[PDB]
Amino acid sequence: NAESRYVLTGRYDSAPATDGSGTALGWTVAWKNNYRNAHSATTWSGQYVGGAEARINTQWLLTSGTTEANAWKSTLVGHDTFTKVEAGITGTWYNQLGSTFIVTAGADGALTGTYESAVG
Amino acid sequence: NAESRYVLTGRYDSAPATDGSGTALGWTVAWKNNYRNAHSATTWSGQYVGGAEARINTQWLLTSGTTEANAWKSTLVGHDTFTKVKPSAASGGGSAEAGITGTWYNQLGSTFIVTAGADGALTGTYESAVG
Amino acid sequence: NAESRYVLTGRYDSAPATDGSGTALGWTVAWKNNYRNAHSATTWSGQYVGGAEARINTQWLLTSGTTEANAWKSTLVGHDTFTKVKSAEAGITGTWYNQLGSTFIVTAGADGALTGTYESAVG
Amino acid sequence: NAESRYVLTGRYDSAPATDGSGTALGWTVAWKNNYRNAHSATTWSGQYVGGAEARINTQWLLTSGTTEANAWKSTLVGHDTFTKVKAEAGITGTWYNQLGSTFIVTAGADGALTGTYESAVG
Ligand SMILES: O=C(O)CCCC[C@@H]1SC[C@@H]2NC(=O)N[C@@H]21
Ligand SMILES: O=C(O)CCCC[C@@H]1SC[C@@H]2NC(=O)N[C@@H]21
Ligand SMILES: O=C(O)CCCC[C@@H]1SC[C@@H]2NC(=O)N[C@@H]21
Ligand SMILES: O=C(O)CCCC[C@@H]1SC[C@@H]2NC(=O)N[C@@H]21
Repeated sequence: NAESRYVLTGRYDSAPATDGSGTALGWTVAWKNNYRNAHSATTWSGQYVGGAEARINTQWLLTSGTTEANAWKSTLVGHDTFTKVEAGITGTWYNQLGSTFIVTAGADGALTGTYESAVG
Repeated sequence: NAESRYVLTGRYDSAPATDGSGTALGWTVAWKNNYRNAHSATTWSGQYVGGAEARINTQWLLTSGTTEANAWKSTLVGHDTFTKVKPSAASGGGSAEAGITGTWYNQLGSTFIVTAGADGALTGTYESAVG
Repeated sequence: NAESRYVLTGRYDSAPATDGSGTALGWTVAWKNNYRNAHSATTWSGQYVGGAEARINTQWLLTSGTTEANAWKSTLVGHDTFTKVKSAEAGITGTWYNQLGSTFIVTAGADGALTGTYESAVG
Repeated sequence: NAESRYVLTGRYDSAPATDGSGTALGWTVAWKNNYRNAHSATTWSGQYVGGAEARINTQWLLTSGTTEANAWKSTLVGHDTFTKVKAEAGITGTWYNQLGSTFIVTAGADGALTGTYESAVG
């Protein structure tokens, strides 16, 4: 449903190394849509690993808007692994929590799509 | 200094709480441009606070493309604080869109040029003083 | 072998909640022993989760000594999950392995201490 | 004030490089004492940088005990910078961070850190 989806934008290395390395990428979701606002934003940073068991392996930082007095506890950290179900990255991915990451990788390095979190 | 400029894109909370809280935001740079490619990407996550000396306080994650055997050491973590220079150091009387929008510098001397849009987008250019 | 063993010390919550929650803990290794010195230290922060397949799930920060010009790239971050080889005190006490093949030997004491030895498969 | 202090233990590089690099260290506090229990633990990882304005610069991870369903939101991250009141002798003493929290530490000759922590926030 519309209510559960949030806009994402990011960037990826559109000319990765050819030495066996992964493809670096990152993206952001701000947790506001027309339905809800959690006053927070998550960024995922990680890499795409191609081949027989393709994955996007990430670490993330989730910052909430806080008063100055609460800033010390503004940021959560964690790690999400995505499995699928430029060409490599583009498609629909799910993580270990059941969240859905729908993304288009542009030839130029853009990532654009939607994120639906299974948790809140 | 074209060789040292990179595209950025991100998101922010375009309707922040009115309980005195900051405004959550984040953005990404992939470290490839038409001249150079570090095979890496940084994301910054943090919050904007307006006022007399506008500030964006962030933590960041810098992931390099690695082999699977080196993946354990793929990700650096750190923290940058940005202060505003253009159009001024102050948020200047406008909301989070206007307060965020402009040119900023961090403690390393890197330059963050950003335009914040009414429906949550951040679009700009980043230049790093280190790397 | 000896060359790859390092002293570890840490703390845990010796009176965790009895509401389905895990048990908070953390520990430190400085990567100096009598055979080598990497001029760095890792801390692991996480929780012990009990049951038929007990787990210690952690995130870590590995800081190297750097010059001030390189301090921006001093700290790696990552995550290790430990499973046990062969109360929270008894739960944590023993020998553990992570997804890298590293070995974690620890005694958790009634007063909240963690004392042991770490061997890294990649460090 | 016993009621506001928590036991810490950690390790540090007791033979750092002599090339101007800082001294790596880390420590842990479990947030349980005889008076209070937050069911959480913080680890600080960082480096001591000596000189006339010595500092211990850290990043930290604060993990709370959670149910499995809440584990995704178990761990806070941040950064504290410590200044010393008035590298073994370097580290040993009393330090305060930007929040006014107090870090009291003895550095042992072979790499141990032992002391107390008091947080000005909670
Ligand atoms: O609670 C909030 O402030 C907004 C929702 C955050 C959901 C987080 S983002 C990191 C993690 N991975 C997911 O798929 N969901 C959670
Ligand atoms: O070395 C790389 O892989 C690319 C350059 C990274 C520069 C980093 S991003 C985090 C920190 N903040 C800056 O302004 N620059 C450094
Ligand atoms: O390279 C170094 O500076 C020291 C060795 C570090 C090994 C790290 S600690 C985090 C991760 N978990 C392990 O078991 N090994 C690596
Ligand atoms: O809230 C808790 O779970 C226990 C107190 C945590 C206080 C934290 S530790 C990191 C940061 N630095 C401080 O000096 N205090 C806060």
